[PDB]
Amino acid sequence: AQGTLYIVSAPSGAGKSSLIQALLKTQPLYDTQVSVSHTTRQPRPGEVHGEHYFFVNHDEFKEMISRDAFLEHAEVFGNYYGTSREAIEQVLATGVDVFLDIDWQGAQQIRQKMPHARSIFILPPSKIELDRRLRGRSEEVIAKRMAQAVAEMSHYAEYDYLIVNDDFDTALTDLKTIIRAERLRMSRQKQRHDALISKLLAD
Amino acid sequence: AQGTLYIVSAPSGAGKSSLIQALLKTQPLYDTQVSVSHTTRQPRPGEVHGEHYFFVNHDEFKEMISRDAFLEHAEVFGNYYGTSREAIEQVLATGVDVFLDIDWQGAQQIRQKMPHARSIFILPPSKIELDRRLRGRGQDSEEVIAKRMAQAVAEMSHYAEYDYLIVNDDFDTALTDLKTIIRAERLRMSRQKQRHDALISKLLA
Amino acid sequence: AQGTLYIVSAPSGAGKSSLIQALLKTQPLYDTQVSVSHTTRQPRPGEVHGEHYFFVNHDEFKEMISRDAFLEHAEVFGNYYGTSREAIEQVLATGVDVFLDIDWQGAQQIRQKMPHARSIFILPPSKIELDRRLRGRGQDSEEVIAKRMAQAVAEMSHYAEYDYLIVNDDFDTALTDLKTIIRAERLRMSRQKQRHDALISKLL
Amino acid sequence: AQGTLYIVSAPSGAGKSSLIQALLKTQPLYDTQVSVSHTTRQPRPGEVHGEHYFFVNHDEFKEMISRDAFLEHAEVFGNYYGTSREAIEQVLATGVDVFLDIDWQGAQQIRQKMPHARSIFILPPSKIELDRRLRGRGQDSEEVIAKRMAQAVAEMSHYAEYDYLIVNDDFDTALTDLKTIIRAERLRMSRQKQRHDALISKLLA
Amino acid sequence: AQGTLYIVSAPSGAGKSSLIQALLKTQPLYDTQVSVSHTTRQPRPGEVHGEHYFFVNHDEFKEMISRDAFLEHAEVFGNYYGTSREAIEQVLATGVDVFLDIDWQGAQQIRQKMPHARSIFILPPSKIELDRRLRDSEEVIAKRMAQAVAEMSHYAEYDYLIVNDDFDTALTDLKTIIRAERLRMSRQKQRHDALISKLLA
Amino acid sequence: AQGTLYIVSAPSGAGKSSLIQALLKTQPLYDTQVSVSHTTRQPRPGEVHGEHYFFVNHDEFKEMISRDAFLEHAEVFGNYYGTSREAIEQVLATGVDVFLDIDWQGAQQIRQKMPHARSIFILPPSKIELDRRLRGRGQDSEEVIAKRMAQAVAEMSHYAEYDYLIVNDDFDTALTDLKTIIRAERLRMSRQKQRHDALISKLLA
Ligand SMILES: Nc1nc2c(ncn2CO[C@@H](CO)COP(=O)(O)O)c(=O)[nH]1
Ligand SMILES: Nc1nc2c(ncn2CO[C@@H](CO)COP(=O)(O)O)c(=O)[nH]1
Ligand SMILES: Nc1nc2c(ncn2CO[C@@H](CO)COP(=O)(O)O)c(=O)[nH]1
Ligand SMILES: Nc1nc2c(ncn2CO[C@@H](CO)COP(=O)(O)O)c(=O)[nH]1
Repeated sequence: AQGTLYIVSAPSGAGKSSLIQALLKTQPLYDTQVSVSHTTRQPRPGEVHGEHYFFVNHDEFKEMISRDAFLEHAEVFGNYYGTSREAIEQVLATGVDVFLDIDWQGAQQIRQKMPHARSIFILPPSKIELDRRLRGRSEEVIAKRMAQAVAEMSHYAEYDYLIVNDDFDTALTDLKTIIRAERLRMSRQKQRHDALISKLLAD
Repeated sequence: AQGTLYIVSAPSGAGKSSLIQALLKTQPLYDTQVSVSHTTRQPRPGEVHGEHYFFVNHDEFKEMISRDAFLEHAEVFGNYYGTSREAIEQVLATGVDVFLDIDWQGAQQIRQKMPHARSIFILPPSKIELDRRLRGRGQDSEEVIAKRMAQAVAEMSHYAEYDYLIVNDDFDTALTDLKTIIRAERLRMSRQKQRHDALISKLLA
Repeated sequence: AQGTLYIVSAPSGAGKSSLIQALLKTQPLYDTQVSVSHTTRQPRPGEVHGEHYFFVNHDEFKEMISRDAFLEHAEVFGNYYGTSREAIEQVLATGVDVFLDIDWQGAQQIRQKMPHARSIFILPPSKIELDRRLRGRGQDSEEVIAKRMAQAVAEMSHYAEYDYLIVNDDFDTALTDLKTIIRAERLRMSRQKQRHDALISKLL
Repeated sequence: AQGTLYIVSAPSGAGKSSLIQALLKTQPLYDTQVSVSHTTRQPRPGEVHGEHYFFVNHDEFKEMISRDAFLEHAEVFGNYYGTSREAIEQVLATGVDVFLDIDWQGAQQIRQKMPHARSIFILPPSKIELDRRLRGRGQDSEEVIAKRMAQAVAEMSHYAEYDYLIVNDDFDTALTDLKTIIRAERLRMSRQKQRHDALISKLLA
Repeated sequence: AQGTLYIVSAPSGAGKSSLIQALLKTQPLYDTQVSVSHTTRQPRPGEVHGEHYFFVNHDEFKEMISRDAFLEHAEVFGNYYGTSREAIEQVLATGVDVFLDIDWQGAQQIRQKMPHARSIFILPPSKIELDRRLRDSEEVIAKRMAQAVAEMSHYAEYDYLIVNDDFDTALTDLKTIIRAERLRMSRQKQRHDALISKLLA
Repeated sequence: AQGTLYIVSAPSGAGKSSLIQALLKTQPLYDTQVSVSHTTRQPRPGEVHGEHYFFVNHDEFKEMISRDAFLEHAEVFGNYYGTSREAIEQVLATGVDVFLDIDWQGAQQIRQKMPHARSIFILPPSKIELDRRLRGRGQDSEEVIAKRMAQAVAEMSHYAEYDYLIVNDDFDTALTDLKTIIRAERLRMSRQKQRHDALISKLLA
């Protein structure tokens, strides 16, 4: 029962991170999972293969790049990161919804190799708030992060849904809503309620 | 800017009626509205022009039929009933969402003249429940029931023609599913881009 | 299948009235309805036969008393009020839940004639609040209040006779407790076995 | 001065597990706690006596069987498992509600030595969904599945023996149904009469 | 035995009207009522003295104006409308919360004589939305929009500010302000007198 | 942006602990955080400086006491514990709301150096329930209970000193009351005027 793939993107300081987290805490694994990426970097203390990432050796990662195994990948200051098309494809095949957290670039790539995916973009409520959230806990470092954020936000129009994260809860509800709504699509419902519809039409 | 048009259909005994009602009680007029039909029949005690129907004289109704003013119409045992395409189009123009309650036939026609509209189909949770709900107050000839049940099955055959399917098992849950479809659509990019024009402007500098 | 009959009682000033009202505004007629009583009094402006009451003439009401047609009845300062047993029985038969608002006396009678009914009692959160609520618009003689307060204490004495007890401190919470009692009962095996006949069949 | 004991059972693939978990995350320990069984098997890495199980030696377990100390017990491929009538009686004695996750067999035993317990049965929404959930991660032999599916159908046969039936279609709704059953029971007269002793006193005076 | 008085103001097109309505539909009369105004106009079919309005004769209404009995009043195309200072004062005395819908001017006046008033200001989510909701001749609109901006200038004078983006959320914010106030110590100390007594004994 | 400081106090057995916990699980860090105290005691296994406490040496702690660096402090059987005026002040400066769990004494001190802070007091629903909750697992000498119950009554005497009073009858409702107090405060004009600077600007131009 082909599940849906959600590409979620947002400039640092909108909650993209937290929201997806919160969403999964109220969703059974047979309903919603998060996408798991492949990486060549050493797992940190506490991490675990299969959950956080799919830790593979540098050569394995390359063997894959060659055979077009990744839906998207990129080398980030040292190591490689990638979204195995077979990994996300397998789970979606079991009727599970998958959430993929990526930047606008990877978004475009995935959205290209997979037109059925839905994409959600989260935005901060105002520039002051974006600023405040970014400053988190040098005026020079901030100015850079703020700029990187504006860059990211430029691609907002490329997405399917737009969530403005003013108040966290409301935002988490908007997210939950997008999911639920999609699950109410005819293709999906026709599948889920096969038995019921059969009975109803048959005398 | 442009609001969405929702075509809602369901066999008698699924709540199509009640659900739309309940939905509007929690929605301001600048957000959501039920469509209002044009009729030639005399208003009953308590009704009011503009709310329940658009009461017009037999000739006015005909003048409209001619100028293709109706999105759909039909003569039911005596009088004429119609959904003015103007009356809708205009309100969609003010950014309001419009709910149109119609049978599968009219659904197809509208879905034809306005291929932007979204359509929702409501279904009963089981045959026993559909039956129970249909039997209503519980005082009808086994003969009348058998007919209504048949008319319902006919209606349900077209379920696959719709965009969304809601299974009305528990009323509340169903009213939430409905509310959800609406809210979700309002989160579409085209819509959000419009609503938050000012914000996005500021953000991009 | 067979719906449940809820006998709801409470001393004036706990919200028994409002709560049942609020409950029905969020419930379709094929799941929960309120019980409609018979009365001989003239309908007031706005009322309507079939919804608020079953307005019958003084003689019709008596013809019924004789044939043990009422589940309970009583003559209140002038007119007669009654709960047609044929009426509540026909409705429960369609799987609808019926709410009957009555005093402790009528409660006992119905609970007698229909041991399958569930009963809920609503109480005020404190004596001060009961008092406050009773004083209503704050325009009554200290004498009238003292009487109403007494009538209330009388009523509350029978609380232990009921199945569920709801303490109406905050309205919403109370309306949720009510809703909860209903929903829970609907989750009983007998009920669920019926509702999901088809599903269980397929599963086994 | 008296809590309720909830026997919860369900075929693998309905969420019985998850639901009880979720329920406890929103319930203080003086309100709701889980049951703790007695077992003779060696504790696994990470387990701890008093929380997961009450690890006792093979002879201790037998000494109890004799003195009718268990509400129910059974020997499962090697070791003994049991629900101490007293261990529970203690907690229940502090006004805490206890949730006992067991199979239909154990259910019958407990339901026998404590006919004051309430029982809840959780069911999957359809056979396709039960199947889908059972297939889990999706990496098993069509042979293993066919077995687990059969074990599930067996389990579901005893559904009618229970007090409440929850159909786990949508997780949240199910978790609410569960929460509801609890809350409702807590509204019973015997319970409320206790909790609001002081208030009722004042009111009748 | 003391309720709060809520002064609610907002520029036309924020929902001030609808929100207060919606609030009362989920609130019992012994908790939160709305202010009943005095009027000289004839009651319409279905209305009733005491509930919708306080129907008084033209002279009675004047007798009051003179003795500064009204908190505010105005003559609208024919009749007089007023909010009796004594009518509110009586209901707050029964522990009921009262909602007063008024313009910024009347707000200032009430905010000056009456002990215990909280004020809430509702605002539209954006200018486009305010415009959309307001929308007639381009001439009439331009006027209503201007009257709105005037009104909004006094937002800072209020205690709470609600931004009505999505109706529901707004109705929740409103409900929240109320509930929160009811959790104030003075209030709670009263409501739970009996409980606290028992606890400390 | 300037955040609010919440002083939360309650007699043992009202849930003060649990409630604050539950509150933070549904609140992002850029909105709500908990207060980190300074202490002179040795960190236990698993603890970490910056998260659980601010572990400082006995002399450092004294150097602070002198310069009125603490909002409140007290020496508990051996070591010193304190709430740094600057630790809180810093975060509050980033627009985050801070929750401080303390006894009535420390409450008074903080409320005195920061008269802007809001204070919330949680109470048990009745004496029986307070008792029941205090008795905990139910394994304490009638002597130990009588003491804890007395310490609780002492604590509750200062309830009137607080801003908000929450009666923890049912956990959920209580957690909602708490959440409500927070939300409401965030709707204060000073706060809203800040958060919606941009919007108000546009609206008035
Ligand atoms: N292109 C691409 N980049 C990724 C992917 N996953 C993570 N990244 C980005 O790389 C790092 C952040 O720069 C990942 O974060 P970290 O190093 O904290 O685990 C991925 O799947 N594809
Ligand atoms: N085909 C068609 N039937 C309608 C329309 N409106 C109403 N009907 C069906 O007619 C019945 C209403 O359910 C007649 O109206 P009433 O029940 O108010 O007398 C319409 O717009 N098109
Ligand atoms: N026993 C009994 N008393 C009723 C019934 N209905 C109303 N009463 C009692 O009288 C009143 C409530 O005390 C209702 O009359 P009213 O609401 O018209 O004032 C009823 O159905 N049975
Ligand atoms: N009769 C009985 N069986 C139990 C009890 N607890 C567990 N079982 C059965 O144990 C098997 C699971 O069905 C093995 O447990 P697990 O593999 O989850 O550790 C108990 O308390 N009583």
